[PDB]
Amino acid sequence: MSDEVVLLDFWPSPFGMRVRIALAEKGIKYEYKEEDLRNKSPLLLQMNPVHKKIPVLIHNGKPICESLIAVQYIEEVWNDRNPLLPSDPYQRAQTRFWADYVDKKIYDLGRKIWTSKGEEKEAAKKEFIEALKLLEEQLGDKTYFGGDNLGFVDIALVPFYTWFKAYETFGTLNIESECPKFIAWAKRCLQKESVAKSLPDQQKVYEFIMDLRKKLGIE
Amino acid sequence: SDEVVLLDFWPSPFGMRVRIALAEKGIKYEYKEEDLRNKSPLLLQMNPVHKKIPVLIHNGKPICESLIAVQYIEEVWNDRNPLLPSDPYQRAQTRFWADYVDKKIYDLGRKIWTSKGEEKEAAKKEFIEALKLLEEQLGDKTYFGGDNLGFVDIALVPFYTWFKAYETFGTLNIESECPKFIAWAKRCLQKESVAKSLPDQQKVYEFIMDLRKKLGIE
Ligand SMILES: N[C@@H](CCC(=O)N[C@@H](CS)C(=O)NCC(=O)O)C(=O)O
Ligand SMILES: N[C@@H](CCC(=O)N[C@@H](CS)C(=O)NCC(=O)O)C(=O)O
Repeated sequence: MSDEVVLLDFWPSPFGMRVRIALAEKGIKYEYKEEDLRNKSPLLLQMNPVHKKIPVLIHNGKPICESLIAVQYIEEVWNDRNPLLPSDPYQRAQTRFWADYVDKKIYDLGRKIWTSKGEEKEAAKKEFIEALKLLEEQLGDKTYFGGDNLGFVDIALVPFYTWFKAYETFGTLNIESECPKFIAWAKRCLQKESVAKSLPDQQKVYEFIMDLRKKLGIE
Repeated sequence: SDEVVLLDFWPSPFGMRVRIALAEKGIKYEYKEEDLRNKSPLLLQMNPVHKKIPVLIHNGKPICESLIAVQYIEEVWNDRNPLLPSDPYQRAQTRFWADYVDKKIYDLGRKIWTSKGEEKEAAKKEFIEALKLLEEQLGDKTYFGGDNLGFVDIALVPFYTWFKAYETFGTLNIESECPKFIAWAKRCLQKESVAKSLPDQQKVYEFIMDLRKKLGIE
């Protein structure tokens, strides 16, 4: 346990939650540090000069930025137990692909859903559900995306669950009707301690988004 | 006796990445040109979710997204010519800067030759900032990879072939702002793996000019 591990994060961030899940799942004890992104710390600005974003994993004093890159780092350094990625190069390529798909789609469509109006919002909604269906489809059978254990794609994707209430309310939308197997999988993930301890409740996230929409618009 | 096929489109920076990576590893492969305005049935089957090139098809199985396909190449032909560092922290950083390229270069690039106002002026600003950031992250080591071509060189140098177009349409001069950058690009172009893979800037400019007019852009 001699290693020093610090996580710069902000509690409702799905990207931060990824790293939270990955550390828990590996059994890595760490110091969590909360950032106020409207007043970023000098430490965060020094550790992430390029993007000035969280999460930032700091390991023995050295920063690793971009959540999924941090998750692969965690995987490659603490690789003695609990593989979060397949060892077959082709299967690994594919879990990289779907994790990447999550990065491309979910947060951005998501943000469009709760910020935009009219057809822009209407289009964001359709794409959002297609994206989830594709993911749902790739899950198919399997307990988790990673097969029998939590994997890279579960880690990448399940934090967004905590944002679903906000999507649904501001989006005028219902994911469980459209993608029942999806919501089932999320719920299975929430039974794993590494996930439950890492994710905030949808309600707290909703309120966060609500305070954030008012500080912007439309309502 | 591996079968290797590359679905690609000649002026694609993303395709060039895979082109360079295969050359570096000495992998013999079949190149296959796609008309992105009439995508083949094969491409639609191999890349159903994004419907884009490049697609690396290895023993019949597809790998989509260029830098993912480069890591695949690296991990499978791991026998020699390492394209990524072996150290986890260094590999993380290499991944970070390749990601940085993916985030910035192509998109600012497109804004530069499509957008109009001080949107264009903004794009031009960010574009040069990005090149600067990459520049100072470059040594001088000979390459981003150190003494050899690495992941970030592969990720980045294809966009060189787009520089003439960026400059002529952006009203811009990269070698002014970033001479160390342009010098590196030129060192890269001396590697034969880079040279076979990249078309000429003129060829690309002409592509973008015909593409630019067949868009509504004046
Ligand atoms: N690509 C990044 C995205 C991280 C991100 O967007 N973090 C947000 C919080 S949800 C942030 O730090 N925004 C900071 C600022 O631009 O306000 C991840 O995978 O690490
Ligand atoms: N993220 C992708 C982007 C690839 C991409 O954008 N390829 C282009 C050519 S420049 C394409 O296929 N565009 C297809 C479109 O016309 O639908 C890469 O790393 O593989």
